[PDB]
Amino acid sequence: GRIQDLEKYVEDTKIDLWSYNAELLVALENQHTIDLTDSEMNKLFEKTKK
Amino acid sequence: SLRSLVASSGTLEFNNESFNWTGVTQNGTSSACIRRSNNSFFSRLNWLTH
Repeated sequence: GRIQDLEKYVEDTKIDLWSYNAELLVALENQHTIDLTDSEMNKLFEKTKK
Repeated sequence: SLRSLVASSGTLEFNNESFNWTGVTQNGTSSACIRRSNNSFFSRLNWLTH
């Protein structure tokens, strides 16, 4: 009952918050990495153009 | 804790069981808990008296 419910609730809240953090972390880093690799190509193109 | 444990189970399924109460009076009843203008008691508890 009561005390076990709280221990269960503490872990379930924590797991949801880390699972969210992990999903968002990869999504933010991955979008930026793809953008940074595209940027280097554009810079090289512009550098060659200049 | 009791409220929580009943609530989580989600059923009031009750099976009567035959305890051997040889030697005491069964089906005790009170005027504080009247069902149909007769003295009665909690339906699921069995008040034993002398």
